[PDB]
Amino acid sequence: YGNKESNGEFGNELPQRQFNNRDNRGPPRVRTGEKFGKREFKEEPKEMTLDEWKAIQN
Amino acid sequence: SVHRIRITLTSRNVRSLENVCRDLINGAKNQNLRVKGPVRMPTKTLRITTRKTPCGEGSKTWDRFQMRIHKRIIDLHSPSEIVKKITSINIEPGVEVEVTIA
Amino acid sequence: MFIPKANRVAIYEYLFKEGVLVAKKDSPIQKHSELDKIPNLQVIKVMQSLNSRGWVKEQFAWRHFYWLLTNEGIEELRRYLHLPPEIVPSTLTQT
Amino acid sequence: INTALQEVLKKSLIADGLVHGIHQACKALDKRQAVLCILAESFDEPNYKKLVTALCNEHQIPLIRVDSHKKLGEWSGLCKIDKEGKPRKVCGCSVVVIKDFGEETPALDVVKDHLRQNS
Amino acid sequence: ANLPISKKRKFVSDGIFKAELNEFLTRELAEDGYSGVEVRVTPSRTEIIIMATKTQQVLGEKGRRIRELTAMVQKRFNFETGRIELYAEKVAARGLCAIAQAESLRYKLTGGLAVRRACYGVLRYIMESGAKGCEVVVSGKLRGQRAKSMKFVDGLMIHSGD
Amino acid sequence: AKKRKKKNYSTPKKIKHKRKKVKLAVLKYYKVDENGKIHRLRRECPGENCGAGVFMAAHEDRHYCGKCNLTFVFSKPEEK
Amino acid sequence: TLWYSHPRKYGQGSRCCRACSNRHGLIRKYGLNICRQCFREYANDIGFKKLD
Repeated sequence: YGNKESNGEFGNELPQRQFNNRDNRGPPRVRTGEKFGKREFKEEPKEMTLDEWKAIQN
Repeated sequence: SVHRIRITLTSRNVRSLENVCRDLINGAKNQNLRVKGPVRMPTKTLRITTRKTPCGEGSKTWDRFQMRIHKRIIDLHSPSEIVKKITSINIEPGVEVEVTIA
Repeated sequence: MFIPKANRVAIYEYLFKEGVLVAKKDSPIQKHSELDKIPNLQVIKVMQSLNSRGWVKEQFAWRHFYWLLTNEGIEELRRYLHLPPEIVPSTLTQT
Repeated sequence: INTALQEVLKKSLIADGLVHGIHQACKALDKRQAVLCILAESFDEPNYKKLVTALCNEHQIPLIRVDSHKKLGEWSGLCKIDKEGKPRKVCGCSVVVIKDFGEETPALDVVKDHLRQNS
Repeated sequence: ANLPISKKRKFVSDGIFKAELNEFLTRELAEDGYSGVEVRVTPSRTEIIIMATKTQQVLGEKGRRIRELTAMVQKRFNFETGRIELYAEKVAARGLCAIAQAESLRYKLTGGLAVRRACYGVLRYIMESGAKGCEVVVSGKLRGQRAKSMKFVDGLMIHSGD
Repeated sequence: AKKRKKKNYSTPKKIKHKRKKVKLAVLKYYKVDENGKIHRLRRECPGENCGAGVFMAAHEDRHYCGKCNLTFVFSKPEEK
Repeated sequence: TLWYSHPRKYGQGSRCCRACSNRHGLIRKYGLNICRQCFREYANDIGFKKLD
């Protein structure tokens, strides 16, 4: 069983390929979508209402 | 009535502890209870040892944590008013006060 | 939750009395300090029941559920126990 | 006109008091916990309606009635008020048996008097 | 009484209590620009000083919000009623705090919030309060996928040393 | 209809129910007599926790009112 | 309801972290109960402003 020191991606799945950045969304190192602006420019109570109605008698 | 009373004080911060103890000893000595003043007790270095990393993986740096608690004893011989006045003032920053009957 | 009605009333009375309850998130403690009548997980879920018909605002900080009883909630929990409106919660006063 | 009766249910509602149902209404009736039984009329298997009277005449005697039901259900305490004129799914009672009813003051007193000595 | 817990555990436990009060209140009193707690335990009453710039909010009409706050601490730690009382206090000369300015940034940010107005603005405000130096760090992806950092410094800022 | 790295859906089949609460327009068992006296078919619990018409179950030689949760089987016979 | 049983009060399940309720992370030691990851952040205000 050979298993080998040569790139052996864990995964990882990333050994050399990793600054070539996928997603196609921005891409790494900033820019542009408007950014970090521009240099250019009675009345009582809970407990005793319970006591008052403790008058059950039964 | 003479009651023999031992006040123990435990708290952390160096300079504040000194000034709280100083006032109590001086006021006691001024009003000649004759004290036996400041028993300076060894500061307990409470040591916790941890890895600087949440999630272990970098070249083993350790951040270790210490805390020092300073204990100091003052003995008063007096009753009614003098006991309760001298205990209740010097109070405010971070002092735990224990008064023992004897 | 699916909780006995006696226990349902027990949470609501006690909650409104203090205006405030705090419960450690730990599913079945059994009986959490304070509410003795009721399993704590049932407390948690019924106090959450109370919460999004708010009534109560939850500040969750430490997995520990801090529940404040807001003023619309005093009117309706007052209605639940019925006890006639001019009921003051814990709005009263000791300096 | 039976609004006197309605009052008594609200007073029992707070006292708790106001049941949930039949199995426990009839429970109250038989050994003395019951002072009122408010049955209605209109229902399928009146084999049950036989039984309301079949619980009534004991040492403990509670009988009223009250027609076409859903309004009497609102009277108990099953409404989470939307609009002021109590919208709910108006959950149907048809018996609320009165247990304990701590109070007394006119409405309870007038209804018990009238049932005993019927005009 | 909480009888004879060791004196080293007892202080540190009171230290659990004090550090606990800080974390709970930062999230709770976040709108009130909350700066700090100091807890002084005294016989029969526990005194907790709420250091908050917005003390009026902390009080709440007829001492409503203060009582709500007392009660949260009461049930959690199991203080029997009136054994703990919370008092609102101003933070010394407000602008310096860093924590008050940090809260200011969150409310501005959620309102939206242009950047050179904000970053240099907080930096300017605290420097104006006579502060020796200030650094505001934004590390964050604003609209573009990748996280960017900028440090905005006007100051003599040590960073290092005791 | 989904995915999992590890395991989608073992199924040995037979999905467990739950339960129905019967129906039955009940409490059918009482007799009304011809002028006018009433007798109750099904005896009820004298045990004080019960407001009692709990109406004891008809099992063969076993009767239990289940209001006391399972507790209190009188058929037939008391403990001396 | 039976069958949510079992005597947990011994061995890691269940003593849990008072700030995040993470089970594995536990610094039990001064009855602290904090969690080492939590403890770094939390360390000031609970003294632990390590001098050395």
